[PDB]
Amino acid sequence: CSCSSLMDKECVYFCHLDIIW
Amino acid sequence: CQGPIEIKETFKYINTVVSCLVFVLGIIGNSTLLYIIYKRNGPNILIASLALGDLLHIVIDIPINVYKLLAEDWPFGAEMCKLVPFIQKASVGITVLSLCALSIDRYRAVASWPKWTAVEIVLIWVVSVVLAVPEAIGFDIITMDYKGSYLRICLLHPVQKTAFMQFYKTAKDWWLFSFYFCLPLAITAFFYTLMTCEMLRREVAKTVFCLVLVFALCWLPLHLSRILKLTLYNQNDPNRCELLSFLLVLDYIGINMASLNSCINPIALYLVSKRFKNAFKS
Repeated sequence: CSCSSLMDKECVYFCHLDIIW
Repeated sequence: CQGPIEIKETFKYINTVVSCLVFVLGIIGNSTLLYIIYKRNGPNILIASLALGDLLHIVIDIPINVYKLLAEDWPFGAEMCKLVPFIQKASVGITVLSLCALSIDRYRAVASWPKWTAVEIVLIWVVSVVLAVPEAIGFDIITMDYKGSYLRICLLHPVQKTAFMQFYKTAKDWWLFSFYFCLPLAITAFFYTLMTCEMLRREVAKTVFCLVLVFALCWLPLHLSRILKLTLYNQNDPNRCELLSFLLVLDYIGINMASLNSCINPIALYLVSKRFKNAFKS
């Protein structure tokens, strides 16, 4: 998990659904 | 994008069963290996360490990951989120370092026909936590207000206090890939190749080479998925969501057969050595 910013609602959702790694 | 960023129902149906099966097989296999070891030389100590760290890796990886499919909400605490990735990375580190130590030991067994093994195992178990420490201070739950739900993502925060943590998070995927795939795989392959050259019998050579190939093949997809997410994710292409969706698919598959590599070590001992064959036999 790593996102450029906390304003785009796509990366954060992806890390919500991703695995813990 | 359109917003089809979701996990397929068929994917959940297959993956729950597959993950449960590999989890149970791993726990029974590694527990039996540890019990047999308990009931004494450097190879035995290293195999015991590999089995113990393997059990830790499965019990810290499979349960929460398979919980992430049914609920995908993370109702746990902030400290648990801050801690679990650290333990997972430590387990991976000790696993790969134990594989490295085992390869070196098997080379020296045929090339140069326990205190040193203990001082080389304490070094492994401290180096792993030393290198996994940065993971423990990065993860943090943040509740982002999605357009329709109140998320609780436990992620690596893009904005954090320490500057070194930002510098590391810049290339976390690269460093992880390097240290946990390239170094152990390359060192194991080099040591086993020199070992086989010194010996030449062929059964042991094919055994060690097949073990190395199995390790590489079963550990590649996680690093591949992380690298793809790092380098192939863009900002102004409508396909991004689909790619991300596909990433999730690949990512989960990795973790599954990542644990498969975990359980390949006990089976490899059952299929090769007569002593362990008899040990597991009854």
